Amino acid sequence: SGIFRDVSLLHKPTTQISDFHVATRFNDDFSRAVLEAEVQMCGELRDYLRVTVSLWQGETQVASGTAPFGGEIIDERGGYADRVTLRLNVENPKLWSAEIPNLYRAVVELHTADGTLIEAEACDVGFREVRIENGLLLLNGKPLLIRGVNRHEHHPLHGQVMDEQTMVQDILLMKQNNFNAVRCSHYPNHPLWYTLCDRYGLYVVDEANIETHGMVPMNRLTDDPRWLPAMSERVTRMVQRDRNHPSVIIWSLGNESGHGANHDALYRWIKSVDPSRPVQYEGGGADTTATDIICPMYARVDEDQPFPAVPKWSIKKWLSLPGETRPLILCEYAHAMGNSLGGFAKYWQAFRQYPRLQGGFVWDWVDQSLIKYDENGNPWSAYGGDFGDTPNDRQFCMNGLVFADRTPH
Amino acid sequence: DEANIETHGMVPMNRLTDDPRWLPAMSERVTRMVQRDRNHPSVIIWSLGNESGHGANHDALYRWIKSVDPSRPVQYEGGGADTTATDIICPMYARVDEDQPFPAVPKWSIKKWLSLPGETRPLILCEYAHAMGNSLGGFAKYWQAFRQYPRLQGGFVWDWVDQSLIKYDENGNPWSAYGGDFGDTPNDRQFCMNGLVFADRTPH
Ligand SMILES: [K+]
Ligand SMILES: [K+]
Ligand SMILES: [K+]
Ligand SMILES: [K+]
Ligand SMILES: [Mg+2]
Repeated sequence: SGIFRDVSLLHKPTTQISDFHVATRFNDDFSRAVLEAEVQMCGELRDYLRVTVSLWQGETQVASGTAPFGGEIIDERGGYADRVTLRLNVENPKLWSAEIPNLYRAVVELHTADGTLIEAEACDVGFREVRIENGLLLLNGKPLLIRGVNRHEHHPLHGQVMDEQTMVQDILLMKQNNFNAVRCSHYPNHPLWYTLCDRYGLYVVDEANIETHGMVPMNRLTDDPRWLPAMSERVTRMVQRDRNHPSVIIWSLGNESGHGANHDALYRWIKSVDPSRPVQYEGGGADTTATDIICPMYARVDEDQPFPAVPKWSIKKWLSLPGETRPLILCEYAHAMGNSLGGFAKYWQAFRQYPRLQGGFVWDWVDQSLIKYDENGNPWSAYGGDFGDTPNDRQFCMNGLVFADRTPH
Repeated sequence: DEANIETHGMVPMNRLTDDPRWLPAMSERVTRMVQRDRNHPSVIIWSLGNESGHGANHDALYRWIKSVDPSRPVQYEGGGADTTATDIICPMYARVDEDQPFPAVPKWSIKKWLSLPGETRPLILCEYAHAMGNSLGGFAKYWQAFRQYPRLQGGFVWDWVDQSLIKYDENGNPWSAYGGDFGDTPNDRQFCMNGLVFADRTPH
């Protein structure tokens, strides 16, 4: 517990940019794009106000649009007088992927018609399209093969406080070890993580901070409408924060919370507000109406595990169940606890052979061991129970491909 | 029940079945079969013939049967076993786990085939487990797959009975003969014997 991420003060004008959303849509061969930026303000509207959105490729301005406030009519009462949407044509855009993380810079200026800046906000923009078509997850029209890992935010001295050096260490080691993707198990991460993933190139599953695993049954809260409001803010406030990062390619509704009607409501809410990214969620059997991707945890390659209600089929068999058409990407597989990863090659051979097996996220990146000191002041790696915590789950906190200090297993 | 249409030795295999010249002759092979046999409850599927590539004549006759008799699926394996002229993915000699990625007409692993992007049909092999001589090695691998995968709905072994013929030696004693034993040439020798049973119905 505690105040474990940054604290800041931000001084904005009273007439201010209060939100902006950046979308990029493409023609059939990605030779042309439109960047559409919706910009919202708070404060006092004045007829001399304007917004300009400009797009930069390094030091060169490649596109720009300027308009006064006042959006299109949307219903019988008019439109948003406090919004405007800029549309920028971009010819032959450099496309973003984990392979080549090409980025542009978008600068959003709130200014006056005669040239005075009120304030500016900005983001890195990666031109890429994510869509599911004919059962395949496509990035810029090509089917992804996710070499993923789940990564919790953990440091053996600082607990759950993340810092730039440790983030960078982790991304370098991930890419050096042929990972291209990370799942934010199981919550939104420190804001710097997405900047780093945008710039170094990793595909990100951004996951709402909702896990109710110890309820019986697992969906007791997520099926209860009285919990829809609290759940809703965990999803909606994540999308409002992170929706402009190109590295985020998939939203997840949380983890191990069964499947309840609140899931279906929030699945639909994201699909409404952001059609640019698939939504996944594994709870309730991994192939429910709240997920665009079959996303099981620890389904095996050839062996079925036919549990009541929530079976984990062989991933090869799952793809072809009667009526099923979705891609399958394991949200967790290959549990790397202690001396493990036996069988890892069997997954990769299947992922290469079956178009719709589009990979998975290993569980997990780093052991959650914590440093304690003995009588002599010498450090040692501690696990569950070592702090007098009880009940505890002992060494199950260490499931990493690397030790807590980032040494490889 | 399968129409008497096979043009395997054409090059390419569909040279006649894509030729509207040959649409009349093929049409009567299909239509006169359905007119004869459509009251039999044992017929559950119609087939448009065998090893004749995939031609437009197949698509015309597929839809003729779908129109006249909605009570039975139509299948046909030619042209890669999963064309627009078949309601059932019906490959011949597709293997259980191993792909054979032939150009144009690949034989995928049957487990892979079911889940190719956009595919939803059942798969029943029109021919599998070629029982020539000392064979049926790997038979159990098919059955384990058929039982594990709902949409792998089985197959037809190739085939029931050896096509050996009886000849008589200089003493009048009978012996089983195969391709070329009648002075027939060119011939394909013992390939005519692929059965689970010998020609006299003794089991292999
Ligand atoms: K694949
Ligand atoms: K664990
Ligand atoms: K079956
Ligand atoms: K033969
Ligand atoms: Mg300017």
